[PDB]
Amino acid sequence: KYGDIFTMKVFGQRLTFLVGPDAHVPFFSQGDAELSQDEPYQFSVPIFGPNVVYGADLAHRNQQLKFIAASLSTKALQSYVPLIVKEAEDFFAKWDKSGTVDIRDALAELIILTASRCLMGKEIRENLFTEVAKLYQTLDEGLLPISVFFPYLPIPAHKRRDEARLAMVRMFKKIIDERRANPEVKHNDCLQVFMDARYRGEEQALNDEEITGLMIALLFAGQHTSSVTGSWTGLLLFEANNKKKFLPGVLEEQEEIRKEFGDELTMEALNKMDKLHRCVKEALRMYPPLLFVMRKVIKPFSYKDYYVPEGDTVFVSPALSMRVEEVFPNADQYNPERFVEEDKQAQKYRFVGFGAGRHGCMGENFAYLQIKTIWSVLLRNFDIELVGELPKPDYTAMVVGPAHPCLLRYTRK
Ligand code: HEM
Ligand SMILES: C[C@@H](c1nc(-c2ccc(C#N)cc2)cs1)[C@](O)(Cn1cncn1)c1cc(F)ccc1F
Repeated sequence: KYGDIFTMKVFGQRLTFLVGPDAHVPFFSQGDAELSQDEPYQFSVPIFGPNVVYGADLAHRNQQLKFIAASLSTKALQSYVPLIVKEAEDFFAKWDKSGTVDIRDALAELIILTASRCLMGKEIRENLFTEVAKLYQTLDEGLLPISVFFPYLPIPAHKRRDEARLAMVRMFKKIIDERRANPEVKHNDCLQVFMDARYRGEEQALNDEEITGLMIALLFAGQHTSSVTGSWTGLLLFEANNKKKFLPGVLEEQEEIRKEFGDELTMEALNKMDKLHRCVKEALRMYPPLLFVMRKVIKPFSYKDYYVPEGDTVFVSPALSMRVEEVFPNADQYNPERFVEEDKQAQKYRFVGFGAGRHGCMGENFAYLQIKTIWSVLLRNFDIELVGELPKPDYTAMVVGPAHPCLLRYTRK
């Protein structure tokens, strides 16, 4: 090894990792001509679709990111937040006087519910959820670690996936054709943002696949990440170790705001919950949901005295580059308040769990707001104690959340 950087050769290709905040500089800051996403992420293509995201050429690609970006902008966010909150308050109402809950599975149910209404609209969410929660998890199920190198191996799962996507397109066929018949009616969701999107040089719009694809992707990104970091934020907090040292800090801020921005719950009020923003952010720092992020190298680049040829595949791990102790004092242990003047730091790419650069996470705030809302509600309506100790990371999966007896128990407030 070096400490900072280390290539392997595995199967065919050779994987050049980076860990340094200096290291990251080439991974997070060169451009689309210099690093490619095409090859490394090509596993997703026939989960999302043809000419969707990584499916499409560079021209049609950069624009779809933009439609997503604008679908998830501060504007559109402010308008989802109402939906996000209500669902949260609606979900946690249903709970008992007192009882156990697998916080992973519960917040997974709850985020997909809200992922439905913001991404696919009222009709999908009100009429068709249980259908579209199957048609998703059938696409999901066609993601095996084989799929990441042969994403078209004729194996039975891939068929079922390809099949389930086709079906989901025809579902939005109906819903979009309905809407294109009454332009009159205004619409608050992503798919509307997409429906109204058009490319440069052409004014026919995106179609009932391309759209559906674009939305599924955001379904994917939601379920594979928010869902877990949601759970981590709380598993860590309500471990007793940390409940003592941090939970007063927390609930004080829950009251301090409560008496200013009311019993009801609005974005203004989330945006300034600066503690819980950190108390979540630290659960990304310690247990990022994506293990690592990849590019094939196009224009080659030296790093120090280490040459990184062409056809390489440069990695960065969140989980690795955020346990560096020359960058995070006390990295082994759960310190929400580290960010209070870490966030004051100048050097780029010290925190990478939401990546950085040209391709940093277009969902960052959506995630936060979804997540903060969940605990924001859960703190006010319950008292939350952990059963067992802090769950172990679960690498036996494509998704990388906490191991599956990862539960709490609630008693009403
Ligand atoms: C805690 C939750 C999440 C985490 C940790 C996370 C993390 C990341 C990271 C690390 C990247 C960079 C990946 C790369 O370099 O290729 C990224 C990109 C992205 N994320 Fe997320 N993400 C989260 C949630 C979401 C959600 C909920 C959405 C959408 C609803 C979303 C949409 C995206 C998109 C569109 C990009 C691509 C930007 C591009 O390729 O130019 N993410 N995310
Ligand atoms: C492109 C998507 C990514 N997949 C990985 C990845 C996952 C598992 C392995 C393995 N083995 C290797 C790489 C890193 S980034 C993703 O980056 C992921 N995402 C972003 N925010 C939330 N999840 C992605 C990007 C999108 F633009 C849309 C959907 C989507 F899942």
